[PDB]
Amino acid sequence: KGNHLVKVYDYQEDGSVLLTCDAEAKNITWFKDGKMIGFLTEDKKKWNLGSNAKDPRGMYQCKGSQNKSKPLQVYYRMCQNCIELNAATISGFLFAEIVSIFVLAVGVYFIAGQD
Amino acid sequence: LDPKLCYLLDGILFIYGVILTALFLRVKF
Amino acid sequence: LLDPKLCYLLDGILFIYGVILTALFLRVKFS
Amino acid sequence: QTPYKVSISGTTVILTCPQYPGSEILWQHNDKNIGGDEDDKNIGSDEDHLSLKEFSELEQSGYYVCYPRGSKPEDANFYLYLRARVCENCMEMDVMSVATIVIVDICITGGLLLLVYYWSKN
Amino acid sequence: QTPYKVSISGTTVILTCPQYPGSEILWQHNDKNIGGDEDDKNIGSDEDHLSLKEFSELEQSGYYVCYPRGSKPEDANFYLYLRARVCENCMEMDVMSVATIVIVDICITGGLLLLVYYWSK
Amino acid sequence: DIQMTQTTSSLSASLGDRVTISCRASQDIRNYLNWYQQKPDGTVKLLIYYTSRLHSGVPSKFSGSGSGTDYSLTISNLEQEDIATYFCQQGNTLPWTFAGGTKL
Amino acid sequence: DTLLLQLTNTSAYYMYLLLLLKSVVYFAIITCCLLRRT
Amino acid sequence: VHTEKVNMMSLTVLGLRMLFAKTVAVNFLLTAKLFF
Amino acid sequence: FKIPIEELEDRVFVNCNTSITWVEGTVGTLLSDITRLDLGKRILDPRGIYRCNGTDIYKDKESTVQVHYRMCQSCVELDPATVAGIIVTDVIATLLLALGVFCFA
Amino acid sequence: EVQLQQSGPELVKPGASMKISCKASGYSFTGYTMNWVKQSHGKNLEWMGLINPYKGVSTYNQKFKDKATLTVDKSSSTAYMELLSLTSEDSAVYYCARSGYYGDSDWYFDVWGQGTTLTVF
Ligand SMILES: CC(C)CCC[C@@H](C)[C@H]1CC[C@H]2[C@@H]3CC=C4C[C@@H](O)CC[C@]4(C)[C@H]3CC[C@]12C
Repeated sequence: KGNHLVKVYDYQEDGSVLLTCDAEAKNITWFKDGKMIGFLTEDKKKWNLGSNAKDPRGMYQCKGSQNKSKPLQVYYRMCQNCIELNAATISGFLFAEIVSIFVLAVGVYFIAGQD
Repeated sequence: LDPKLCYLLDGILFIYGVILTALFLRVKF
Repeated sequence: LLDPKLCYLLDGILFIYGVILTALFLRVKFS
Repeated sequence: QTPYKVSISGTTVILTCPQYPGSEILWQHNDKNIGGDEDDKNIGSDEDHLSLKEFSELEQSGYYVCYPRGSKPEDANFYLYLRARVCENCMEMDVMSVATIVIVDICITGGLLLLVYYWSKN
Repeated sequence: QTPYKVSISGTTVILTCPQYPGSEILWQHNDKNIGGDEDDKNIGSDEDHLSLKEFSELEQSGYYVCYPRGSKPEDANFYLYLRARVCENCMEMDVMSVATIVIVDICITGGLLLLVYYWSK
Repeated sequence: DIQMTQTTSSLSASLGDRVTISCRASQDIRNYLNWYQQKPDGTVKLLIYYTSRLHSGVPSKFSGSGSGTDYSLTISNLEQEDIATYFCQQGNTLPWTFAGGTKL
Repeated sequence: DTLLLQLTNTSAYYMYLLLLLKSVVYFAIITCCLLRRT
Repeated sequence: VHTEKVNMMSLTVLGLRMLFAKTVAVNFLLTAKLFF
Repeated sequence: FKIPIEELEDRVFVNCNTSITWVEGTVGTLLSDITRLDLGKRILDPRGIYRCNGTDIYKDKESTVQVHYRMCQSCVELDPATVAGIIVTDVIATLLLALGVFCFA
Repeated sequence: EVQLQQSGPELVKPGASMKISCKASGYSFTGYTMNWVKQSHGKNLEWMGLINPYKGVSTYNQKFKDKATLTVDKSSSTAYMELLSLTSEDSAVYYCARSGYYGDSDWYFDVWGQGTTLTVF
C-alpha cells in the first residue's frame, strides 16, 4: 500500500470530484497543505471539494487514529477560461480591435473639430 | 464557424447602422 | 443547449432598426 | 514536501519532480508503467521531466507517481492526480493575465484617442 | 390516481404525496423505510411532504412510495421513479424564455423613453 | 548498507535428500530477496525471486520460504547437477548486497 | 464539438467586455467635455 | 463534457450584447447633442 | 413487483404483466408487444404515469409508476454575482440613455 | 535465446585502464537494465552500479564510484565498464547482469554473463 490511503473516485455524469480515504476508522479528520480544514467524517467518508470546473489544487492528507495518510496531489486544468488562439480567432480579435479604434477615432476627430 | 459568422455579421451590421444613422442626422436635422 | 440562435436575436432587433433607418433616410432624400 | 511542477502548454503536458535531486527518475501511471523506450506515442522521459504528446483526457489521466531508481514503485513520496483537457493551443486567463490585458487595452485606447484629439485640435 | 407533485429548486428536492392528505403519511424508498424518524436533517418527512437535500443521481434515485401511518406498507398501491442531476443554483430556461425576457426589457426601456419624452414636452 | 549473511558456508547432504539453506538480513527486507545458483565452472543463474516466485526455466524442485529477516531455500531431492554455490541477494535498499554463499 | 463552442464563447465574452471598456472610455471623454461646455 | 456551464456563458455573452448596444446608443446620442 | 425500468444508451422501457396502459403523462413510442414500450430519447424528460396489474409470479397486486425523469440539457447554474451584475449594469445603462433623451428634450 | 557474451582474461599492468565489454543479444537491448557485479576475495559477490542503456544514466555503489565508469554503445548492443587506477585488489571475475528496466523488476538479475577474469600483476 505504501500508506497512500487517499484516493479519488469521480463520476462524469454528475460533475464533481470527491476524495475517498482508504482508512478503516471513524471520525477521520482531513487536511490541506498540512493544515486542518477538514471536518471529521461521520458515516459517509467521501470528502467533497466541488466541481471540476473550479480546478481544485493542493495537498490533501487523511489523519485517523493511525498516524496519517501520505499526501496526494490533485491537479485540475479543466478548461473553463480557455480560449482557442487559432488562425481565425486572432484575425477576428484584431479586426474587432481595429474597427473599434477606427470608429472612436472618427468620433474624437469630429468632437475635436467642432469644439 | 456559425457563431463566428453571427459575430462577423453583427459587426458589419453595427457599422452599417452607425454610418447610416450619422448620415440621417446630417440630413434630416 | 439554447444554441447560438440566441445571438441571432440581437441580430434581428438591430437588423429591423437598420432597415427602418434606411427606409426613413430614403424617405428624407431621393424616393 | 515539494509538490510536482507541472507546466502545460499546447497539447503537450510536462511535469517535473523537484523532490529527488540527483538520481535516475522513473514514472508510473495508473499503476501501469510509462516511459522508457515504449514505442507508443514516444513519451520520452528525460532527466527530471515527463513530456506527454497529444494528451488525451480519457486515455491518459489518473495517478502519476515519481520514484527514484533503487526505490520500489510504492515507496515514492506521493501520487499525483492529473485531470486536464488540452486543445490545439488554448491558453488560460489567470487573474493577473486578465488584469494585464484590461490595463494595456484601456491605456492604448486612451492614448490613441487623445493623440487623435490633439492632432485634430491643431 | 392523483399525480404526485415534485418541487425542484436548487439541490433540494421536495416530493409531495397528495393521495393521502388527511391521514399522516410516512415515506419509503425502494421498499425500505426512509425518513420520518428525524434521523438526519438531509432527509425530512413533513406532514405530507418529503424534504430531501443534497440529492444525487447514483443514490436516493429509485422507487419512491408514500403510505399512511397505521396502514399496511407492503400493500403499497402507488410508486414513483426519480432520476435526474439535481444541481445547485440551477434552473430551466429555453429560447422562448430568454426571448421573452429581452423583449420585456426592451419594452420597459421604451416605456421610460416615452415617459421622459412626454415629460420633456 | 544491509549486511546479508548465511548460517553455514558449506553443508553436505546425500543424494535425493531435501536440503534447506538459511539466509539472514540485518533489517527487514520486505521479502525482496532473490536466490542465485552458481555452477563451479563460473556460470550463474537466478533460481527464485521475491522469496517465493520461481523463475522461468528453473525446475519446481527449488522452493523459497520465510518472511521478515529470515529466509530459506528448500531444495527437493538432490541430483548431481544440484551441487553448486547458492547466493541470497537483497532488493530492499540500495546498494544491492549479496551474501557469502553456501556450497552444497 | 461542444468544446469548440465553449472556446469561441469565452473568447467572445472577453472581446465584448473589452469593447464595453472602450465604450466607457469614450463615454468619459465625451462627458468631461460636455460638462465643461455646460 | 459539461455543456451546462456553456449555456450561461452564452447568456452572459447575450447580456454583454445588451450592454454593448446600449452603450453605443448612449454615446451616439451624446455625440448627437454635442454636435447640435 | 415494482415495474422494472431498464435504461438503454438513450432509451427506457416499461415491463408489466398486462399491456402497458397509459392514463397520464407522456404517451411515448408505443410498441404492440407487451412488456416493451420506449419513450424515445431520455433527455426529452419523460414524465409518464402508467397503470398496470399483477404478474404471474406476483399476483393480486397493482404497481402504477410515474417514471419521472429530469435530464435537462438546457439547465443553467444561475450565478448570483454574474446575474446581479448584468441586471444592475443594464439598469444603469438604460437610465443613462434615458437621461440622454431627457437632455435631448 | 537470451545470452550475454563478455570479453576475455586480459591481464593488466597496475595503474592502467581496462575496458570490459558485455555484448547483449537476442532481445531489445534498449529496454533492459544492465548491472555489473564483482566476485573477489574468493567467492564474495559485490555490486558496482547499474547503467540504463536507453538513457545512458548510471547509479553507483558508494564503494565503486571512483573505480568504474560505464558507457553504452547502443548501435552495437554492448555495455562497457572502464576500470581506472587498477590496483591489485581489483583482480577478480566481473559479471554483467541484466535486470528489468523499472522499479518493479530491476532488483533481481535474471540473465548473467560468463564473466571476465581480470588479473592485475
Ligand atoms: C459610435 C460612435 C463612437 C461614433 C459615431 C459618430 C457619430 C456620432 C457622428 C459621425 C458623423 C457626425 C455628424 C456629421 C455632421 C453633422 C452635420 C452638422 O450640421 C450637425 C452634426 C452632424 C449630424 C454630426 C453629428 C455626429 C455624427 C453623427
